[PDB]
Amino acid sequence: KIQDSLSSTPSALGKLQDVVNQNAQALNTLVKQLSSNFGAISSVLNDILSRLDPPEAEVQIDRLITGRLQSLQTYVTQQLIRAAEIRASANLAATKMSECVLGQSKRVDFCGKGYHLMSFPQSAPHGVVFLHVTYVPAQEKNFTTAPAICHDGKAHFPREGVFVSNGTHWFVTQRNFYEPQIITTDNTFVSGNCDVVIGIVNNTVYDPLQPELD
Amino acid sequence: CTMYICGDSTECSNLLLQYGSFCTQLNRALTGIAVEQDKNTQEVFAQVKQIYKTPPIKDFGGFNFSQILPDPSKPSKRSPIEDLLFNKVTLQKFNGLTVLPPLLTDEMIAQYTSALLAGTITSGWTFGAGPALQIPFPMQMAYRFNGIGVTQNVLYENQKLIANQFNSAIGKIQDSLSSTPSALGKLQDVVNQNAQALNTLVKQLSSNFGAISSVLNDILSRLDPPEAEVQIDRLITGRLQSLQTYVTQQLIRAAEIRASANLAATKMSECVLGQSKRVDFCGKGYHLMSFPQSAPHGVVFLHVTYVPAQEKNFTTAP
Amino acid sequence: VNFNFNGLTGTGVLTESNKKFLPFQQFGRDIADTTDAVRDPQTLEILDITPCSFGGVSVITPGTNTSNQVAVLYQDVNCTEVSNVFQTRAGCLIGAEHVNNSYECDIPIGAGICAVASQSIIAYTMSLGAENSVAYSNNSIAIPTNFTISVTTEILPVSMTKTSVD
Ligand SMILES: *[C@@H]1O[C@H](CO)[C@@H](O[C@@H]2O[C@H](CO)[C@@H](O)[C@H](O)[C@H]2NC(C)=O)[C@H](O)[C@H]1NC(C)=O
Ligand SMILES: *[C@@H]1O[C@H](CO)[C@@H](O[C@@H]2O[C@H](CO)[C@@H](O)[C@H](O)[C@H]2NC(C)=O)[C@H](O)[C@H]1NC(C)=O
Ligand SMILES: *[C@@H]1O[C@H](CO)[C@@H](O)[C@H](O)[C@H]1NC(C)=O
Ligand SMILES: *[C@@H]1O[C@H](CO)[C@@H](O)[C@H](O)[C@H]1NC(C)=O
Ligand SMILES: *[C@@H]1O[C@H](CO)[C@@H](O)[C@H](O)[C@H]1NC(C)=O
Ligand SMILES: *[C@@H]1O[C@H](CO)[C@@H](O)[C@H](O)[C@H]1NC(C)=O
Ligand SMILES: *[C@@H]1O[C@H](CO)[C@@H](O)[C@H](O)[C@H]1NC(C)=O
Ligand SMILES: *[C@@H]1O[C@H](CO)[C@@H](O)[C@H](O)[C@H]1NC(C)=O
Repeated sequence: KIQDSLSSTPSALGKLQDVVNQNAQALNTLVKQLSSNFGAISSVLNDILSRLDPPEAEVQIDRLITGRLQSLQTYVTQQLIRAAEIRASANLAATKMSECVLGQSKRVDFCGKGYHLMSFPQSAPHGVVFLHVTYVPAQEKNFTTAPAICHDGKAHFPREGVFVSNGTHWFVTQRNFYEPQIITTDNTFVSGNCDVVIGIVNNTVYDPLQPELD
Repeated sequence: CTMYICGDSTECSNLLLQYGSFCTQLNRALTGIAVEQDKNTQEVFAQVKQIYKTPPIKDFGGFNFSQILPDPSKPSKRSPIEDLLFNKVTLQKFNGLTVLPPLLTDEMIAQYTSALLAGTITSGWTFGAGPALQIPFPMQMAYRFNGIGVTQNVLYENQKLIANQFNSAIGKIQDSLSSTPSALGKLQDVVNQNAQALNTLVKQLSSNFGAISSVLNDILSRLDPPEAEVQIDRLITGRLQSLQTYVTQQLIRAAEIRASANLAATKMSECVLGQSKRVDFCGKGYHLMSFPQSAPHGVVFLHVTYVPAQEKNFTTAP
Repeated sequence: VNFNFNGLTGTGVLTESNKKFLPFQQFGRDIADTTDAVRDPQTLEILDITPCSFGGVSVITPGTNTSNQVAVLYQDVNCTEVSNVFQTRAGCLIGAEHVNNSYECDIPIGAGICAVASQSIIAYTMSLGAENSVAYSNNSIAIPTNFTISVTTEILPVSMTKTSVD
């Protein structure tokens, strides 16, 4: 789908076309400034040297020098700022490459929408394109929950996952994918008692030793 | 560029025209900054594809958010803290210089922060990764506790104490912001710097730059064109140099604001939308959760963190 | 009007004022060293000078590959002085029809309003996304039952053409 998406959605490469366009526009205006007089009798420096004597040609040339030197300084300053912006983007790209392609990132939305799984680098003219493969949870289901389970007066909390009910039966499941498991002593742990937690339901917790000794 | 440097003078306009593209490149630079400012606001606040809304019943396990959620009784649906921030920072356009409105109005930005806060309250970080999955808020905070190496039973056994501490800290935040000045200096300084830059740019119009008089109309009205033209060209050059200085300073300041906006968007994504394991990235302590609040030309994050308290020495062995 | 008061010349709108000039002062200036008001001679009254309205003109266009219809935005003038005309807080946009129902923003105008659809250019308040509420309770959790794996593309520039000027 990525190929069709980029082949059919224009502006998808806008972040690189805009940098190319900005540099072309800055260079085009820099060239176009040669047509300006800045007060000189003519924008063509060679024709003034070919028609004016040095003692007076020098004033016209000095005016042309001042105008072109300040135009060049403006171009250079804008290029220095644009270079700093591109450098910041390149540093971000290198950080993304290291922490998305070379590893796996736990910092949310740094490597695309979703829970980051892995990434793919691709080169592009004057840039890089990252293909981020992410895990996105889909169709959710409602379940009734409780933060802890009272068994014989003792309060049980899940070691991983949450307690959920389908209305009639209680199960333990990991938060990021519905997978109901029976509540046992090996997926739950004990801390305190039920009379302290304000959210508790009374259920039974199965101890594999019960069936192993019987 | 044309109205600022020269104004309503055709005799002067003809001299301004001999400098080529300077006015179009300064308008290009200023439009570039204006567009990136809306990009900054969009990237920092518009991180949610949908507008989430909090339930009408605030049964959040004892956690009191009335100080960060919008107040339906107010004329602009602002939270108490956000209303205080808009009332704490305090913020000229007649010489051809105008200021464009932002694309996102304060009401719309407030609505985005309300959506982010309602999402974080009702679904934790799940609304950032994909669809918003409701979870009871005490269970959400218990998982956030589990994320920093404290077993979730610590929250449930201490739920009342935790709720009271959270409510007290949130209450303290308004008193601190209302009682300790300079707290909003990071935004007052940017507002002041922009106002100072515009005031200086306008004040430069009173300067002579070597001309006999700073007002173009009296020199044009009293001196003959063959000699007044030189004084006009000198004043145009000085005023154009002033405008170029203003534009360059704005380009650098815009780069600074862009870096800050990128940091703010990163903090919003990795503190508000999720939970950060990055030390001291989301405030001092072990990060639990964050709350965005809008402010004039900025964002304020309320970082809720877990800080170890009284400690005891024990003898150990590996 | 183009005024000339005791040698101070300029262009602007002269209006009545409530600024109490002292008997010895003839014109007053605002911050930034510019004239805010002046005292007329012959009648000794205080006139405020507000520059007559001006502002940039912006063109809203879908593109020459779609239609040659355009809309014109007058940013900081009112248009009740020199086919539909809609006043917005960014200025008055002429040629775009104002539609009450919101959509995703396409061409940004300002102050929350964006603006081609249904064979014409329209102007509207931008939507922030679909409105929904989460079924929050104190004992209900939504848990997904099926992953989907998605691939997203993020494009970042790294370098620019290495130009050099002698
Ligand atoms: C300047 O001279 C004019 C004309 O003499 C004055 O205008 C007159 O003022 C008197 C007193 O208020 C009125 O009764 C007349 O009707 C006015 N005439 C006109 C044609 O307006 C004016 O007041 C003088 N201004 C001064 C002395 O400051
Ligand atoms: C999880 O979602 C996938 C698709 O995202 C489901 O796979 C589809 O299953 C139906 C019926 O079995 C087929 O008609 C489709 O062609 C399948 N699509 C794909 C892309 O394989 C899958 O069945 C879902 N599983 C659950 C438990 O909901
Ligand atoms: C959970 O129940 C609420 C009850 O109002 C409902 O709106 C919501 O759609 C349910 N969740 C799912 C995933 O169907
Ligand atoms: C809940 O799941 C258990 C285990 O499959 C099943 O026996 C029970 O009937 C289910 N109840 C409902 C209401 O789905
Ligand atoms: C859940 O909320 C309802 C609302 O009244 C309340 O009656 C019930 O006791 C609550 N349950 C828990 C476990 O907090
Ligand atoms: C759970 O059991 C205890 C005694 O075994 C009882 O006092 C308590 O009320 C029960 N829980 C509920 C919700 O009724
Ligand atoms: C939260 O605290 C405020 C005062 O700070 C109080 O007015 C409000 O009723 C409290 N909300 C709840 C649900 O207790
Ligand atoms: C602009 O037009 C609106 C509506 O006609 C009016 O309320 C407002 O006063 C006008 N502003 C100016 C400066 O004329």
